[PDB]
Parts: sequence; structure tokens; C-alpha cells
Amino acid sequence: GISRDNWHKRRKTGGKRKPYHKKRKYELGRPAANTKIGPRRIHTVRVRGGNKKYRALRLDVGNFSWGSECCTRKTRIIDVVYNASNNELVRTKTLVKNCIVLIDSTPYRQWYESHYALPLGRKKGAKLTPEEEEILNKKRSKKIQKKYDERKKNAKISSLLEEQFQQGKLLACIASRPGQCGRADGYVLEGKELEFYLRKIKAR
Amino acid sequence: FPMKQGVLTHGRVRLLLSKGHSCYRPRRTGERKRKSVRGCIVDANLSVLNLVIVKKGEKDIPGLTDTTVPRRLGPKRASRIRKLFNLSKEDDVRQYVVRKPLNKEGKKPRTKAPKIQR
Amino acid sequence: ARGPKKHLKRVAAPKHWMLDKLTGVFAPRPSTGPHKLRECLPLIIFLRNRLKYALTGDEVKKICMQRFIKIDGKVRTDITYPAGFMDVISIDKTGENFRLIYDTKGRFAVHRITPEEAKYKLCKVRKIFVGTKGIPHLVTHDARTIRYPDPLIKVNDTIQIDLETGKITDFIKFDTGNLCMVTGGANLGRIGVITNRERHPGSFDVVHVKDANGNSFATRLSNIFVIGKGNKPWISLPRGKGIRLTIAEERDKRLAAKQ
Amino acid sequence: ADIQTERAYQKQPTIFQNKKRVLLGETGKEKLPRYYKNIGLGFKTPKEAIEGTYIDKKCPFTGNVSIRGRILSGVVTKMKMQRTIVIRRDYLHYIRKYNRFEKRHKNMSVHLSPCFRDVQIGDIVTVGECRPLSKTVRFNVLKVTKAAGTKKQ
RNA sequence: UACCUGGUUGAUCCUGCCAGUAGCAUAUGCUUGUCUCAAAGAUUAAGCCAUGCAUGUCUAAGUACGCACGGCCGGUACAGUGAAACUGCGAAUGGCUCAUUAAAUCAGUUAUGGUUCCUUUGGUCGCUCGCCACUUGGAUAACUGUGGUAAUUCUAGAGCUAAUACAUGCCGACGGGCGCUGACCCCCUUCGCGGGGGGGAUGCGUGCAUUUAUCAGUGGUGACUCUAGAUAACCUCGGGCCGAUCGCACGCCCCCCGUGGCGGCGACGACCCAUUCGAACGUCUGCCCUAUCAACUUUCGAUGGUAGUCGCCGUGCCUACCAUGGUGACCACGGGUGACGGGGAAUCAGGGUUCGAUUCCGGAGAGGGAGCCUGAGAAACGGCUACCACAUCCAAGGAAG
RNA sequence: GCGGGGCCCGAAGCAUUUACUUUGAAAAAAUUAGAGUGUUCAAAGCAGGCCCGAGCCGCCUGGAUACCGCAGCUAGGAAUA
Repeated sequence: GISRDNWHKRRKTGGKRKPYHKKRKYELGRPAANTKIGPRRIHTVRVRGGNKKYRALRLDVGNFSWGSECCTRKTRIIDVVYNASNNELVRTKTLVKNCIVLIDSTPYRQWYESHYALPLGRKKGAKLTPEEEEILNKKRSKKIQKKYDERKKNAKISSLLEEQFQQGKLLACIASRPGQCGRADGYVLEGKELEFYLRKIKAR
Repeated sequence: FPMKQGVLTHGRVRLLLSKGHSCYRPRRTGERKRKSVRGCIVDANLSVLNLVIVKKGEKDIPGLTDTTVPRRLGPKRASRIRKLFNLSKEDDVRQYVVRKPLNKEGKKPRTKAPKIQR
Repeated sequence: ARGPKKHLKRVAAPKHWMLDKLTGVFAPRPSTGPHKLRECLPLIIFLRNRLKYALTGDEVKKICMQRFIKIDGKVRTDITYPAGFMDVISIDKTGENFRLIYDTKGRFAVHRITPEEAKYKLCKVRKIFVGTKGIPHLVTHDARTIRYPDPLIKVNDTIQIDLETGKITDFIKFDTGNLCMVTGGANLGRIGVITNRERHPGSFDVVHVKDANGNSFATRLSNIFVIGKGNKPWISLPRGKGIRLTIAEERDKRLAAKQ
Repeated sequence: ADIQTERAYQKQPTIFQNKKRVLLGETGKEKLPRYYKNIGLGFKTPKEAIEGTYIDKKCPFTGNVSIRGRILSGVVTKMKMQRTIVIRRDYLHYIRKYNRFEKRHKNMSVHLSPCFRDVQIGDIVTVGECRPLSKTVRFNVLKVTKAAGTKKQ
């Protein structure tokens, strides 16, 4: 019976306003979903209109976006690394909207290798026999070697970003609203924005 | 007060019953109601108990395990009449329909057949 | 209160229905439909007050449940159906074929039409938009929507559609000089040519309407309904031709025809 | 003197910051595209709402707030309370019993967007209205015009 | 009809009230032959209530395997008429009362570019490339037959049987087009060469709706982060649509071939779009008496700022972290009201005074507070659960208000 | 608005800002003010009126209008403050 209306606030002057009707149905109860990382639990709550909203009790994967090279893949959620609204929601590992997440790199490593044919995540080599020696060589024809050697302008990544492709996990940001639509979508941190939060994680 | 499956406590408790549990047919839709139901563990404080055979053994109790009641309403949907008579395919469902005989005294002795569905 | 209302009291009904006060407590309550209900007129009081083919609320029902009352070329069987403006009713057995037009005193006027002019109606559009896959839509005065219209039809333009086909026959563009009819406010029912449309950024646009006898007036843009190209109307007019007479001018023409 | 003084990354929701940085796009000469829009009814967009560097959800020029409704005017009477000022609009109320007026007022909190510099105590500010922005702040500042200034010793 | 008259004194002129006089509205007194309209348990007690009633509902068209009947028209699916029960849809209207409520309601005004909407209409409903479809699966009521209780619209067990109930699921359209890819083009500058193209072998994806990101800038508005287009991808198992439905007149092609193909009018449901009926929240201006009520509001949201959480959406509506604000002698705040607000009513020179519980619009509430279920719409009370208060039946185990 | 001319005037600035005034919208009926009409009269009601020679598919006509404060929205006026 937790409500959301305005007649229980003290008014602008600082006077008590007395209740002039009962609490109504269209200030419906507001419990928190508290979506956390695990298997997939989705529960459905009807609303006014007979419509549905999918509140997310427990989530595994996401559909995060890359943007700078325009890639979107499903990817599972490793960890929550920073939250702006509350420093206590990260010690309980709860998915909210503007929290900075940590996801893997194996959808983004293999797409970037299957599109540019550069090794990625490598620092040492001498282990690259089974599916890495073949994908960059592939026995191309003439004009297929043509269209990939001209991508030596747009294969670069800024040094702050491939520093976290080497050691495995990329941190991204949720842009969806879990517990409202039931999904954890969003975009990957990059650029001057990534210098921001990687200060705000390091300063913790 | 009737018993209810799944109490696992002998005695009498009070349950909030919705549509579709047991022991409570509602009066209008969406109504929930608190009613006293008896536990599933049996005691000596029962006036009657229901009791159903799952295996017949030695001999015939007279009037209990003999005198077969004819199941007078046969299959009506055109998939439980095809399963009953083991019809393979397109075996003219309209032909093998079961028909009820009618034996009033003051009227002519009738027969009735159902509709078909699906 | 706890939901939508489905009663209507007799004195709260629109007075251009010209209802009684002492024949009952309640009013007909026109159903949800194409026209808004203060503007509109239901089918019940049309055949027992305006045409007197029936006497009760039962008798209007058992003409209508014999399935010959044709609103806009469709048989509508409920007797509280909201009729509205510029629609053709059609008895189709004794063949009167009325069109519902405001007279010059603000009321829906009984007005016959020839059975070949009954084939169409006119509608002011209220919104044009592109729909899915990049195709055009428009929505009209009534609830009829049209796909693929002639793309010259701007907002608040007047189209002519035929019933039994349903695609737009003629459009007639809202321009100064044309012959409009006002369907809302204190001046409604008068028919005159458009003088100018004076804009307001964000507020309500008002137009000035010159009639055919010098009495210019003004109502805002949401009440204006163009039915003529320059000076000739495409539909048949009622008597008075949308010329409001003054009360001395109503006095003498009425008390000399009763000579 | 930086902009990022919050605990979340403040930015505009529409413009995309990353534009193929590489040997083509060098980090030495670096601007970002500034989303602004223009409000109808003939109100100008000041230079600081275009060549500024700020960020505001509730600025009418660069946020997600859309003015439509009344337009009023008042006097800036207290200039505390970050990004929202309180203005007082005096008026006259008429008592027809005594055939005389009654000098009334009521003040109102309005959103001072940071595209205005010389907003000091006692100015004229015309104000339009929009969606609810806070518990009491329903309006948004459109156009300051100075008073009691232009030369001070 | 812009009106007065009697009373302080032995008289006088005054100030001043008293009394007179005329309405209209409650009651009461005596009285009352006829007839037209006609208020009527509002005030004190929004006190308590016996009994009986005021919400229910079949079309040609969801389900008859009751003989309740039918001509049982005849050797079998159903001539129809149909009770009962399942399903659907109303029961959220109306009615009643005026207790609460003094910028709250309400009134004019203006918004939703910050949202939802059964229905009604009008649209959209082969756009999706993927061994039942000539039809798939499981139950259940009414019924039959046993019951249990002092007692209720209490229900149990087992036997049957249906669907427009509850689920599953396909053919056809479907031939492909596009985009991403991609073992030969050699005809170009093979001169050692660099080549310039169209092309196939190849495997993915492909509609609407939902979710996120990026690109461009058909139609719109005063004004978009609008509508439409483009690319990468998502699609929640308490899982989005993409018809396993029922009537009526029956007709057409019949070349495979006398069995298979085509059809008229409906009635139902179906995501989404607009419409209609709305609802909700906002803006402006307006309310009575009181200072023997002058400071208030902020630990416990008071005013704002960022980020969110849920909410149908905007917003301290909440939460966290920061800022110290907001209102006030132009009467805040507190108190009172025999305060429901208004259209209105009585009054009548002009200005006003006073009433407005009461049929119209709006709001609030069903003994008092509170919490929910179903549903498009209720924090519903001739719905439910609990406490408080009042009260009924009991065979004293419980039942119902 | 009949890249450079003519019977030509729109967009634009409102170049102090307001009060005031005038205009135009938009304002639910009922009630009141009143139009019409022998409810037999009247209070009321919104009806009714006219020849039948029977064609009389029955004819004509009403169900007005004024008043909705202040506050907003428009246009015009600029003394007064």
C-alpha cells in the first residue's frame, strides 16, 4: 500500500496539509526488483491497461553495444564495478540503470578478428595454433586481400581500451532499466568517459 | 468440514482459499475467502472417510466390486472416439458413434446421438 | 467516479437536441462513436422528435432491428448511435435520404437530399502523418482514416469521400476566398466566405468570415468547415442558406408568411 | 574549472562523443558536437547556450525539457539554490465592493539555466512554463534582461 | 415604489437605541368546502436497525450425449423447443448522504511535446524465406451415484461428458528479392608490374511489436530526443501478434477426374495506430472567522542539485550522496467553522446584505481506520481479509453480520 | 515577393515595461430577463396552427434572444499613474 502521491508532503510554505481522500489505486505499491547476477529469473506484473511489465529478479547475460566500430552481441555479466547513486549497491552486486558493469571480451575479440584479421588480446604468442593462425591468413584471393589491407587506418584502438582486451574483461555501462523491461542492455565505456570512471574506481 | 490434501498437520486450520485449490467454489470472480478445512492426516475425529480401491484381490464383495455401471455417455470429440475404437485414419467418425437408448413408458422408445466437435 | 459514466440526465443534454423537461429524468446518452457527444446527435431522438415516425424508445428500436437505417451507407443497429455532421442517413425503403446539417439557429436541421447526391460526404481532416514503411495516412472529422491520399491535402483541409468505395474523391483546399461553414461557438450555422486566417504562435488561430450579406464575424480555426470553392457549395444547403436573421428580421418574415 | 564535478558522467543524451580517433583524428584539436535547439515564439538562443560547455537536463536549449504553455514575468528576488532561482511577480487584485485595488504578490521558483551570466538581485526575467521539474519548480527561465546595472563603481 | 411611525421631557430641539412595519422559511396554534401543480428524517444522531426487496444476462450465429419435450419421419452425428451448468460480459453506472476537507475541493483558464483507455467506429490483419493441418493434447462442470455436518449460496469421493474454457501446433502464401560474406575473370597498366570493373561456389540475417546503440535528415509543429528511413543485434517459459471458432443461402470449375479443387453475406476474437468515452497529474487567478496564533518549515524531506528505484508517465514520489535552503505583517504558521464547492436563492434605487444539506455539474464516504483480489476501469464495501466498535444464531464444536 | 527596373508591400525589429481603456474569440443546461402560443383563464407547459374537396405519398411553423464576474488569449488606443 506504499503510495507515490503528493498530498502527504508538507506543502511549499511549510504547513501540514490534511488528507482529503483515501490513498488511491493509481499510486500502486512500489517494491524494488533488486536484479542480481545469476541464472535467469523474470517475473511478470500486470499494470493498468491490462499491460505487462517484466521485472527481472536475476540476470545472466546482456546485449551491450560497442558503437565506435558498431558491434552488438550478447555477452554474459562478470561483475559490477561502480555505482554512482549508492556505494552500497556494489557490495551487494545489484544491477540498476546507471551502474558500470564488467563483461567479457570473447564476443568482441572474435568479431574484431573476423573483420580486420589482427591478433587481439595477445601479448606473447606461441600458443596461437588452433584457431588464430588460420583466421588471419585464410588463403585469400586478390581483391579480398585488397579490401582488408586498406583497413590500416581504422584498425586502431586507443591505448586505454586495448589495455583491458589483453587481460580479459571489458567494463561497460547499462543503459536499460532492469526490473522495468527485464533486460540489461547498454554500451561499452570508451574515450574521455572511460578516463572518468577508471579514476573513480582507482580512487576507491 | 472436509479434509484437504497437503496440510501435513492433523487437526483443523483456516486457509485463505482462492479459485482452484479445493473445497471452495467462489461466487464471483477474483474472490478470496478464509475458511476452516481439516488436515490431511487422519485421526479418530472423523465422522466419515472416503476410501477407493486400487487393486482387487481374492473374491467378490457383493454390491461393491461387482455389478458394472454402464458408462452411458460415450466419447464426443472426434479424437477420443478415434482412440476408443482404434480407428487408423479417415475411418468415418460419423459411423462408429455410440447411441443412447431411451425407454420412457408413455413415449415411443427413442435413441439420441450427440453433436460432433473438431 | 470509479469508472466511465453511462447515464445522462435530461437537463444536462445538449439543448440543440431540443429535449423536453417533464417526460422523464434521463436523456438518450449517445454511445461512444465517431463524433463527440456535445457536438453530435443520437439516432433515437431523430425519429421520434425530428421526424415523428415513432413514439417511444421501444418503437425506434423495432424499426432499427429490422435492419434498414443506413448511416453513411452502413446499417447501424443500435438506437443510441451518435450520428454527427455531414453524414447521410438512408431509410432505403421509403427513401428520404437525409443529410445532417446545422441550420442557422445552431440546430441539426431536417434536410432531404437527392438519392444521387446522397452517395458522398465531406470531411475536414485533423491530422496527416506518415505511417509505417513510409506510406501516408490521414484522419478525418469522423473516425475514418485514409491511406495513400493525394499529398496536396494539408492539415485542416476538406476532402470529399464516397461511401461504398471509401477513397477520397475531391479535396478542396483551405484558402482565403473559399466558402466555409462554422460548426462551433456562438456563430454556428452561419455560412460565409473566408476573409483571412490570422495566425497565433502557440495560441489558437482565429479566422474572419465574411458572409454573403456583409455581416462579417469571427470564430477560431477549429470550428471552420469549408464546403465551397470560392462561392458555390458542393452540397445542398438548408433554408436560410446560413444567414442569421436578427430577431426583428425573424419577426417580420415569420409574421408575414402567416398573413 | 572542469565540468565533471558529479559522481556520474554528465553529458548530452543525443550527441555521440567517439568519432574514429586515429592518425586521422588527432587528440590535439578536439571539440565535441554541441546539441542545442531553438524555442519557438521568437526567443533567441544566447551564445553561451551554443559556445558554452555546460550540461543541464533542465536547460530549455540543451536539455530534454520543452516549453509550451503560459509565459509570465517577474523580478529575481533571491539567487541562492544552485540552478534554480526564485522570482516574485507582483500584481494588483481588485475588490469590487470598495472599488479599489489591493497590492498582492506571489513568488515562484524557476529554473535558472547556466546560459545566463549577469543575473543579479533585482532584474526583470520573463519566464515560460513546461513540465514539472521539481516539487515546486514548474517553470523555466527564457530571457533575462538586466536592470540597475551597466556601470558600477 | 430611492418612503417611514410610536417612545427620554412641564414642554423643546437632538444623539441614540427600543418597539412598530413589509418580505421568506422552519416549527407550531386554531381553522379548513372544490381543484391545479407540489417540497417532505438536512439541522440533534455520518446514531442503532427486525423483515422483505433494489444487477443481472441467449442470439440464425461459443458449449445440449436432462425424455423436460418434440413427427425419434428410419435405421442413423445433430428437425427444433429447451431447464441446468461451463464460457463471455456487466455488477466500477445509478441511488444515497454531506462526515471529512479553508489554495485542498471547486470555478474560469491552459497543458500532457510528461501518460493510460473495455468499448465504439475507421485502419491494419499471404510483407516474416523457416512425418496431424482434412483439425493435435489434457482435464472439468451440469449429470449419475455415495456422503458428512444442529447450522450458511458449506462442500467431499468415485464414475461420465463438451468448448470461442485451459493449453499445444502447421500447411499454404514461398517463386524469391536484399544486405553481409565469398576458390576462378584472365578482356585494364601482365611491360618485371601495378591493375579497373561486374560475376558466380559459399554460409548467415531478413515483417510488425519490444530493448539498446549508431548513421542520415519523406512528413510534420511556434518548438523534438517527433513521425518515417538506415545498420548492428535482442524477444522475458508466471514466454507479444502472425485466426485448429460458429451461423445463412448455397453456387462454380470439374481437364487429375463423380472425388478433389473454387466461391456470396455475416458473427466472433486479434498485437498495434488513430477515434470516442474518459481518467490522472500539472499552470494561472479566485475562499470565511481569528494576532487572547508572529515567526515557521528542516534528526523523521524542509527547499534545491546529480544518479537511480520502482510509477501508466512528469516530479523528493521515494533512496543515496552533496548544497542550506523555503515561507512570512502584501497575515505565513497554528486555531476555529453551526465550511461540502459552484450553476443558484431571498432581498432591491445604486453599492450591497444573507442563504446555497437538497434533484444540475464536480468532489468525498459507506460503522471506524487499514490491506488487497478480479478487471480496461475499484484500494469496490447490496467484493474479500484483519483489528477496533456494535450486534445475530448455536446442539457451545462453529457459523454469519 | 507586382545577382541588380515598374503600378510593390510581406516576413523582421516592437527599437522601455506595465497599469488603464476599447474590440474579438471562447464561454453546459436549468433559473432569471424576456419572444411566441386562449394550458378554457392563471401558476405553469413547449407546444402547436390549417382546410379533408380525401388524396391529405398530409400541409405550414416553433422549440428565440440578451445577460456569464474577475483572471487569462487576441487585436486598436497612449491622456492619466
